[PDB]
Amino acid sequence: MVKVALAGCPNVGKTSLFNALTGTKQYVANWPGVTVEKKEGVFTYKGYTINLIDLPGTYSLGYSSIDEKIARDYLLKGDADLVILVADSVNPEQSLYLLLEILEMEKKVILAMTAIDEAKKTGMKIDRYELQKHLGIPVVFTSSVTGEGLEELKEKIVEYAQKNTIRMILDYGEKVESEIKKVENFLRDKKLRINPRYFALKYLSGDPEFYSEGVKLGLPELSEEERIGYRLLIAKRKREYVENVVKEAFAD
Ligand SMILES: Nc1nc2c(ncn2[C@@H]2O[C@H](COP(=O)(O)OP(=O)(O)NP(=O)(O)O)[C@@H](O)[C@H]2O)c(=O)[nH]1
Ligand SMILES: [Mg+2]
Ligand SMILES: [Mg+2]
Repeated sequence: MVKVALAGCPNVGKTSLFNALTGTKQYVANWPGVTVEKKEGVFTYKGYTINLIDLPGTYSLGYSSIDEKIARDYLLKGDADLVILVADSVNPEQSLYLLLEILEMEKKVILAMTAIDEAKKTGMKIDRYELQKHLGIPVVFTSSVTGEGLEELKEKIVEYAQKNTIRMILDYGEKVESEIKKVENFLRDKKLRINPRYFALKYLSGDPEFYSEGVKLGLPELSEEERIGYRLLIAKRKREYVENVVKEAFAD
């Protein structure tokens, strides 16, 4: 039995892909403690039973808005074996930005470049090899309209699910990397439920959850100015990496 979460920005085609895979074998309930819909389904492939969770659309994984809280809580605290980042092939920048945040969690991720049927009609050339090179994860082109890639995606899910390990290591510059190392050193004995680098990034960025959990673990307070400053530098470096991936992997 394989549990997979579909993550992605608003309106990139998560549910269409979900439907294409599960058909009528799905149901809707609520996430615990709130009224927001949880959508879940199952399909069988080569005898495997693959359980699918269709997450709320999210541009980022902060901890202020209910969609982001739910998505992130599931990604960090749930029982998904792997994650499919559903990306809009025509307008991929926001998707790839979100992807970088998830890769930093050190989870197994497959990139599904969906609506490939619409993308190919622009004349654009998407180089799957260059995406794999720069993102370090399996990439599959999919269409919920034509069915392109759906079987390849199923194959990649089971192929990836069998591995005993997944690193997206983005250099944030001397200052941030220095502070990350300090945080990592300080937390060295603590029992964390996520890798210390991700923890450090969120604590430095003043994330409502990680900043508060960090302070509880003994980490010093940071000024509002500092937290805002780290948050912006981290976001900027992610944007720059996305720009570079798009330049290397996309052509007119
Ligand atoms: N051409 C094409 N259109 C697609 C494809 N997948 C989704 N769409 C279209 O994209 C729109 C958004 O699809 P949807 O599955 O609802 O996206 P979502 O990511 O689940 N949205 P949300 O974040 O609100 O939950 C719909 O109009 C859908 O028909 C695809 O593979 N090809
Ligand atoms: Mg929508
Ligand atoms: Mg949806």
